[PDB]
Amino acid sequence: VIRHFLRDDDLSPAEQAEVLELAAELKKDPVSRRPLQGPRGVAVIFDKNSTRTRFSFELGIAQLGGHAVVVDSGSTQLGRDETLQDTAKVLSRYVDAIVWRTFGQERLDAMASVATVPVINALSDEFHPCQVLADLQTIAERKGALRGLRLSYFGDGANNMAHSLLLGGVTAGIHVTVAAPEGFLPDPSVRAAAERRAQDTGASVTVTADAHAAAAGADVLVTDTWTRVKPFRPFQLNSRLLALADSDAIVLHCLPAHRGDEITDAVMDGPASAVWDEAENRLHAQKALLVWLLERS
Amino acid sequence: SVIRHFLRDDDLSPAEQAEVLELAAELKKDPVSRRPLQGPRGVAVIFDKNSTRTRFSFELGIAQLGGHAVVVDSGSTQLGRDETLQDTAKVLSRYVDAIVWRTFGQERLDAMASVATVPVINALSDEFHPCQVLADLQTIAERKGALRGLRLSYFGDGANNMAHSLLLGGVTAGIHVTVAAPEGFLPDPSVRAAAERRAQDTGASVTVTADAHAAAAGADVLVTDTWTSMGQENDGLDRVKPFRPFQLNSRLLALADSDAIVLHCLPAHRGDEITDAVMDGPASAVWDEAENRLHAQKALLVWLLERS
Amino acid sequence: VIRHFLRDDDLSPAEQAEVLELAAELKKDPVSRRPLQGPRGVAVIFDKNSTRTRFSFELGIAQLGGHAVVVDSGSTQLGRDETLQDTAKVLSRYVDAIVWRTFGQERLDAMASVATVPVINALSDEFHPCQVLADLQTIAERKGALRGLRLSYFGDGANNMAHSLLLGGVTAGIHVTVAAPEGFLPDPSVRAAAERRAQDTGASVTVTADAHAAAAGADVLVTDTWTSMGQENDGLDRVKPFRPFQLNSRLLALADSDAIVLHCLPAHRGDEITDAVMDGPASAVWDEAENRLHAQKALLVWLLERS
Ligand SMILES: Oc1cccc2ccccc12
Ligand SMILES: Oc1cccc2ccccc12
Ligand SMILES: Oc1cccc2ccccc12
Ligand SMILES: Oc1cccc2ccccc12
Ligand SMILES: Oc1cccc2ccccc12
Ligand SMILES: Oc1cccc2ccccc12
Repeated sequence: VIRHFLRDDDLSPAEQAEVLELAAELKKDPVSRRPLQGPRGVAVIFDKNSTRTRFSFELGIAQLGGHAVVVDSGSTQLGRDETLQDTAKVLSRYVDAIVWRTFGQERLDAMASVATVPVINALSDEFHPCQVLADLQTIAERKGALRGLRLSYFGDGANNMAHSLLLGGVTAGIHVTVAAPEGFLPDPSVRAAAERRAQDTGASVTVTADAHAAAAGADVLVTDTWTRVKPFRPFQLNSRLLALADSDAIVLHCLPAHRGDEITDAVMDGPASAVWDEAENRLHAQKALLVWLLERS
Repeated sequence: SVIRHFLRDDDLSPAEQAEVLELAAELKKDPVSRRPLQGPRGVAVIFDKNSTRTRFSFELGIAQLGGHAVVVDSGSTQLGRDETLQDTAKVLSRYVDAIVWRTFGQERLDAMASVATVPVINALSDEFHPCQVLADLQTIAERKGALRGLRLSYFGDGANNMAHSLLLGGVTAGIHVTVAAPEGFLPDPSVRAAAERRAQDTGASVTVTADAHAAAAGADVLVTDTWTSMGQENDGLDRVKPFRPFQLNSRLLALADSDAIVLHCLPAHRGDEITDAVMDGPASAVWDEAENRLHAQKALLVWLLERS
Repeated sequence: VIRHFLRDDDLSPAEQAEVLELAAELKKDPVSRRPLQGPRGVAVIFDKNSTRTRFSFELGIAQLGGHAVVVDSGSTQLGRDETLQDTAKVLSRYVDAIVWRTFGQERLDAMASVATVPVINALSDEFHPCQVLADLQTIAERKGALRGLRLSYFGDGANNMAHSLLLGGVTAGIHVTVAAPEGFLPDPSVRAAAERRAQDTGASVTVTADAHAAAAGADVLVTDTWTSMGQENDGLDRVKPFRPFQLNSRLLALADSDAIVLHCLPAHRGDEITDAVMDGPASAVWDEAENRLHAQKALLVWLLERS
């Protein structure tokens, strides 16, 4: 009966809509929801540090009335001195949710199968579903309804943002295109899962090496750091590519950006950019996710 | 008032320990009902060697008392190196309402407590682990009722911090404590003598034996712990062969009273000092025991702050 | 207009007086001001860790109702995987103020020029203005009115405390003397800025190698460690030049009979200051360390209200 969020498709289309509505409500009234008043605890655990992820979760948990107990790298990695299952059993006595940044999906699934509190994938090798919640919140702010929009992601199509934009995007009814060079394409099982979910929402999945075609008529253009660099240079999100999009298109980028590589100063700082609101919305979207999971768990 | 500290289990009298354990039960029921640190007031939580489990328990506990834990971990300069211990104690006493400290030798705790003008708590040290034993006693009371006259046997390294604190804290509660350990691994004589003296006041007793089977027979509570701390991994000894007869396994548990429970300061090394079958069976109380660090430490802080 | 506090003279004499008054009020009533109720966040960022700085800000922010998000030097250094300007713009969405311990003053300037929330220098290579606020709070507690007092600093005359005592001291109307060996004198730009500020307040600036003359008649004697961690490999003998400038009992006896002694902790007993001075009745170092809490909270309250 305990709900987890390890990958974007763990929410149904209707559930994702609820979380995104909650994110908009919490952005307007950031201390109106206090499910963790007490304070109650939430564990925020990093096998590898991610300062931006820790910052967003730590403040968000505090604004829900709770106390984040943060476990950094440098500390004993989880599972090193104790079985994962033993640690999960005790954690479930101390905190009301477990937020975890680890690498393989195997470890996340193992924790979710045993823990009796919700487990959230803060960021992993395969998915980055909290950032895509924030992306979807950002798109809804700038454009309104998500269903039927065209979103193109450019660059490394095998990384966690590509996978999550596929799954999270089609869950929202967005037609998702991944524009990537050969050998950096989506994981085939992720692509299949997105194609299947798209059948329910009227969305679609496209994977192409043609950056021009992916930009043409796009409503949302996304990229992410590339880490040779040489296969990705034709996919740089520059002014020439942006000029092909639909009017009022917006540009997203999980920060940090490497200006001059995957994205140019002119695109980052121009009027289509929504990267600053997008970064802020990690706070609101993650708070919404926690509120929603806690209420069901 | 005199400033009260908690550096070893017998720093509380039997009556005082009963007061803390009663408060721990009350706080488990109503975890935000005591707010002596509302403000927030600060509490320093200092680690000469990091302990994530100890940190979770104190950080959350202090917050649930209304306070803010300021954590200093081993990445900072170790206390006493860039600044004298006495200088640090003086300034800490201006910033925080209590000092929680995980360190090594007991003389450091003593030095801090002699000069600090706020309560000092031993979070975990080489010689004692008195906060875990408060949680242990809370767990035993939950599972079995009155502590006085129970029989508790600890198995393994009889000179580690858990053996010492189970001796002192157990006999303070009126529990007859047995330590089952191989030769060369017996409790420190000064601790053993202190436990024997305290046991006279409570009607308890202290027993030290190498006969694991005899220690298990008739026991109400069986306890073990890892055989080797991190600081002993390079001590030169074979720290497996001596301890194998003291493993807390199903055969040993079956010698005890039919209603006996099992305790273990986590983490456990399954297959060494304890088996899966015992950890995961119905006698195991190790999960509640770990949770109860939260409640017992909150009770200790509330009690020390009120008396100081 | 967003106000920053990157160096001591970012506050006018009148503004400094307002902050120090607020520090005294907060010391009396430490949880009466809640501008960060929510909690709202405050970023506390360390390019090089300082446990005492982090300890005092983290608790102070909590007592203002906020939540300090501490970024240690274990994170990628600010400006390396992202431009400083980009990080500033996102931080302004997350927190109501940015407290930063960094190295060169140009980095602080760069952050303040683009951030839309107040930026505070927690401690830097050139200045330590938050500690000097705590010092002025401490002097006021022990001595009363600050105007006209005579303060002498001894030791490395070009470190952050020397610079901030010059700027913060003359802002308060204090006659500041820096006693230091040749080669270790205040930055010329800082000395000139202090000299100009002193003309507004009736204060004065003196730099001398004559430690005995600097101590004579002084109301406050200050010293600091002779070497920061970053100077340990600079090639200099950083002991022998400073020995004549040791704050010892002989030097203290030259000052006014009611003089007090300050030292940013930690101190190295036996080097820049002696046990007899640290532990005697003139020492104010313990109150001084505590007042980091109150003075920093006051600065935050004041900057948040004005910005
Ligand atoms: O990563 C860890 C190592 C050891 C103990 C832990 C307890 C809770 C959460 C994380 C832990
Ligand atoms: O074993 C553990 C795992 C995670 C958290 C803990 C807290 C206290 C005591 C033990 C713990
Ligand atoms: O261990 C330490 C090193 C440096 C500063 C400290 C301040 C408080 C408590 C502990 C400290
Ligand atoms: O010296 C110290 C020891 C412990 C805590 C401190 C906090 C602020 C300033 C100095 C401190
Ligand atoms: O230093 C940093 C590295 C990466 C991310 C950061 C976010 C906020 C403040 C500082 C940061
Ligand atoms: O890029 C950043 C700089 C500072 C803070 C951040 C927090 C969340 C996401 C991104 C951030």
